[PDB]
Amino acid sequence: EIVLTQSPGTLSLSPGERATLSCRASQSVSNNYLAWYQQKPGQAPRLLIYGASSRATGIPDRFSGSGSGTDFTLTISRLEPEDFAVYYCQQSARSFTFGPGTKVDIKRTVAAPSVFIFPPSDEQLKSGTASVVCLLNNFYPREAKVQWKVDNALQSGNSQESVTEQDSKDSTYSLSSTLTLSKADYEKHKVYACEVTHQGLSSPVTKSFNRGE
Amino acid sequence: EVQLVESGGGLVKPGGSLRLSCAASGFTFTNAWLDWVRQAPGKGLEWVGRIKSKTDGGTTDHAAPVKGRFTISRDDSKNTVYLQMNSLKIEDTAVYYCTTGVETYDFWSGYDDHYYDYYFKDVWGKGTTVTVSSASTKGPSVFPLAPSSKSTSTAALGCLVKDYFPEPVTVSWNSGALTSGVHTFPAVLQSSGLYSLSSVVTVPSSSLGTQTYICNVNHKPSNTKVDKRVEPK
Repeated sequence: EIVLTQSPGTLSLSPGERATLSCRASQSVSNNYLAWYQQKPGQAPRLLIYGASSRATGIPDRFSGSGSGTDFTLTISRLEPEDFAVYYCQQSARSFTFGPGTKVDIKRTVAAPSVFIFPPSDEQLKSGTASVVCLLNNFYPREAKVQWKVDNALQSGNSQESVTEQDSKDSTYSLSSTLTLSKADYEKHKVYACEVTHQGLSSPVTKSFNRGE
Repeated sequence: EVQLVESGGGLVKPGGSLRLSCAASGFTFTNAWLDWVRQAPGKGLEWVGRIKSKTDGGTTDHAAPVKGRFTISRDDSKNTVYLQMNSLKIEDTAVYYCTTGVETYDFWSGYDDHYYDYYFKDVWGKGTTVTVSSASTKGPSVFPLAPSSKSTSTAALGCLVKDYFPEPVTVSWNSGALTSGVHTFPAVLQSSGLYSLSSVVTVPSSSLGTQTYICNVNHKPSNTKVDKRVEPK
């Protein structure tokens, strides 16, 4: 069965720029089987292009499709603000599959995250558990990462994070990470730190606290 | 107007069963196929199955991950397609859409039927949500993320809305009067099967002794409503 791959994962462009999105098929397909979809948060997908190059009814002229064989391209001749969205290619030649999606986000200048660490609250400790939170605020582009250390030991498997959508005014992202510990483990150790990497930092950032100080 | 409406979603235990319906209006399935497509939280699109038009005999095809467990069928008298879902798995959790293509022909006057302008566009329902989980209903704890004038990077504060099931929770600040600097993050699903959501605000550090910040949390499934005043430590 045919696998569709898309590159890049995220394309960062300004309104008014030409966008070029790539779809590759793991087996060659005839053009009649290749389509492109757009999807915005909270909405069903919308067909843009079918048969590799035909516009669906009501789709603006700035969207076009090209390519053949194993290599297909969606072009947006001039990006409008409503075009920052996720784009999926799709094929019906062998079964029916989608590509993984390319997100088109708004390009802005690099902004380093501001980092904040929060110990478990006294209320949570009374309730019997312990969560440490690290906030990475208002950064661009999206590729900020965070790791946790407890008494200088890197943690694995006990953290979860999520990320906001791009801000409508300043075009930044924010990310929060939570380290989940048992209360006994939290009381067993002293130094809690999150280490943050991002291309806007002159050096990675550590925020830390000592339990009970 | 051509329209599709999904129904029949819900919360179901692993191993359980649901039957989704896709009701068409403004057209029938005599010459139109019907696809089911799903989207897991934060993930891409995945085709689930297709039933062909009545003209093509209503043949069905299903994606490998659901073969033998999910079955598409149609009640022609109702213009409705069903998705019978058995042996449900936690990875079947998703929004389920039905979708089809609508062809229209504008035939040229004075020519024969081989001459026409062809129009094509898709139609999708709004979706129905399927959640497969072993967890039982639980309201969240609302824990403060306390600021400090010595922890500036502005100051930051928040609420950790921890250990609830099912979705959703809503969070506002100061009864909706405060949105500047607010970030409310997507919920995460913990290894326990309970959800957790964080909401934060960045604020001036030099007014923490006189400004009030309250997060307003509502978890309707458990009738939990909690306002948590977040104070400096």
